[PDB]
Amino acid sequence: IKEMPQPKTFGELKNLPLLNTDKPVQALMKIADELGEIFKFEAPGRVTRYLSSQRLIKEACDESRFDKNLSQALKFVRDFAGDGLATSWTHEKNWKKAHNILLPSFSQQAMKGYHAMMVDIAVQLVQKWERLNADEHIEVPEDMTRLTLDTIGLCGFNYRFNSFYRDQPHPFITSMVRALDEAMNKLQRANPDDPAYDENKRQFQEDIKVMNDLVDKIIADRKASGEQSDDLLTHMLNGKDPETGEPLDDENIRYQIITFLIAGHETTSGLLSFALYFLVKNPHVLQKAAEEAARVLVDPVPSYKQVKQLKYVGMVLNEALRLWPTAPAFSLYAKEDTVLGGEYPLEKGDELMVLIPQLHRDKTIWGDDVEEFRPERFENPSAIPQHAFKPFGNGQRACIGQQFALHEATLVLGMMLKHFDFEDHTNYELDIKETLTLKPEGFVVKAKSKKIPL
Ligand code: HEM
Ligand SMILES: CCCCCCCN1CCC[C@H]1C(=O)N[C@@H](Cc1ccccc1)C(=O)O
Ligand SMILES: C=Cc1ccccc1
Ligand SMILES: [Cl-]
Repeated sequence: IKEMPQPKTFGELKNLPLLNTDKPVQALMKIADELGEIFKFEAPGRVTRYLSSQRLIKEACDESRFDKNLSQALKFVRDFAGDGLATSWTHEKNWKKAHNILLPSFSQQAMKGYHAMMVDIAVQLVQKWERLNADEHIEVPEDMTRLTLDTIGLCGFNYRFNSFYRDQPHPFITSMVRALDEAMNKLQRANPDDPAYDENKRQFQEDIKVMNDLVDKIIADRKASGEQSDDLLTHMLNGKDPETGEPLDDENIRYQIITFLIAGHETTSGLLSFALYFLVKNPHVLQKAAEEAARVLVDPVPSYKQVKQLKYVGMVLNEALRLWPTAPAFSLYAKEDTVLGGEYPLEKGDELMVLIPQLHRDKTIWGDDVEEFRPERFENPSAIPQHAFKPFGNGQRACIGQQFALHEATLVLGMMLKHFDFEDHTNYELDIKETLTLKPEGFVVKAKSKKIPL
């Protein structure tokens, strides 16, 4: 039995002030570099343990011993995502019911049905960049967020946010972004009942109303028309859980759409932004990926089967997820008393945080070149030990969107590499903004068209 390390304390505030920063996940990564594979973190009225090693995370991923916990972050998001899949407890009826109904709509086979709608938004991105004037630049995370939000809107509930027609986002997106900001800001808000925050609370309730009104109206419109589309909303309206025999109620369908819209906006855009960042910083890797894109994408419009053929592009995306997993942590609780790693006794209910960027820097797994961007380290994935690579979470509570995110990102990155050469014209210094997720901030490039028609 070992006593685990703990970072510096602030008297009665314990460790809490360490997270009073715009970059708290990056702060925790530096603490993990100093303290190692596990450290205790205390705040008034709570304790958790941050895990960074594959040795310990492999055990945390044992669903017989640990289940998904709602982090305080997810509990605050639950005020607008409700009992949607990501903010529900495993033991809530609506978790397994929505899981059973939606799993077949998110399978690799299901991606064939979304492919045409994904191509529609991907072509809008390519056309935007084709239409820039000489020496104009691209705002990378901005355009990747326009694309990923519009893709899940069109695939989620056949709704066009038309983000490529705008400087200022659709009002729904303004409200969702401000609600996500309020949720994450509340993690570091001392005295949340101070009248100073009456405006924040009023604004939060207004933003919840904007999101619910749009989504509830589209659900009501669809039910009335009886229209059948190639979309998640159609699948959720037609679906019955084989176990309970029940469909989802309209309120839960709304929470699933809001959940999907948060994911589209926050996750996939970050992955594409980090992937392009790593490609422009590693020109030999960019060349190899561009050669594959040219070899495989032989038609004006990529096909579903061509996207599956972009093997090296898939490896580039996995290597971007390794270094900067855009959903950077998940939380677990001990189902029963148990000993972690032969060393750390835990009581039933004790919480763990998995610090995914640190797991992905475990030199015992990846070797001494762990900070290098080397997609080829994914060439022989059977050689990777269990639970070493966790950008999509764990077990039955893993990302339902994984096939959707990777299909969209592979299609889009493949088209970007087919159609343009890229220049890091500012020699951009990586600056990672933290919202629900991690994204480059201020990342800009210049594209030079290869003048290949669509
Ligand atoms: C349109 C894209 C996406 C959608 C619709 C989506 C949707 C979801 C949903 C519904 C869940 C909850 C699953 C459940 O517990 O039953 C989830 C979990 C998760 N997703 Fe995704 N996701 C997407 C993209 C991504 C991407 C690109 C990443 C990472 C780069 C990501 C990382 C995760 C992680 C880490 C979890 C587990 C969270 C936890 O354990 O607390 N997601 N996603
Ligand atoms: C998709 C990613 C969602 C979760 C990412 C977590 C993102 N947090 C943002 C701050 C650090 C990180 C985290 O470790 N927070 C924990 C612990 C915690 C609870 C209360 C206040 C501060 C921290 C939590 O939210 O419970
Ligand atoms: C709605 C919140 C959420 C959280 C983690 C992954 C995907 C969605
Ligand atoms: Cl102290």
